[PDB]
Amino acid sequence: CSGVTFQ
Amino acid sequence: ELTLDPDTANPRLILSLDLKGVRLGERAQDLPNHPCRFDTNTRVLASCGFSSGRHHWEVEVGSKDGWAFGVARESVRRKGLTPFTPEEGVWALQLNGGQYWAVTSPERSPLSCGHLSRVRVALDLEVGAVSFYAVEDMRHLYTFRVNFQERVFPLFSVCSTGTYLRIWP
Repeated sequence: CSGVTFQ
Repeated sequence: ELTLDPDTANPRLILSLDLKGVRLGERAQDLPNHPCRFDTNTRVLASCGFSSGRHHWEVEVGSKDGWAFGVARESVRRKGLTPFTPEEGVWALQLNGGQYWAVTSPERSPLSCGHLSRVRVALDLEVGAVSFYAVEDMRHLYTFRVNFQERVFPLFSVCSTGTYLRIWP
């Protein structure tokens, strides 16, 4: 769960 | 000197008082939904865009995952969840999964550049390129060669807490 989808 | 443009910033981002730094906050600020504001992706642009010439700026980077920065074409989509890819008009380096990347597509390009502290960005709108250098020795990190067809803005994105980006002048 890095959040990179929202970069 | 470059500053971050608060009217473009995703409302979850927190900008420093001097408008040089950005990190991701834990709560969405109650901000007006301007058409230029990124409403889903964790992005902010500088207030200055460039249509011609050659330009430098420097970006201090956090040591941990969560950031990407570089340039975006002005027409970069602001609304809804969008891909973070050259096709969407973003040309960027990224720290994710403990690895530095040039954000090429469909697969990112892992960089064997060693630890980064501050990066110089060189934008050339005359020839059509954006290049990244690690400032300690100006070693080349990556160059995107692009026939830019509109204004280009410095781009910053921070998608998790625990890292930051800072314009350094």
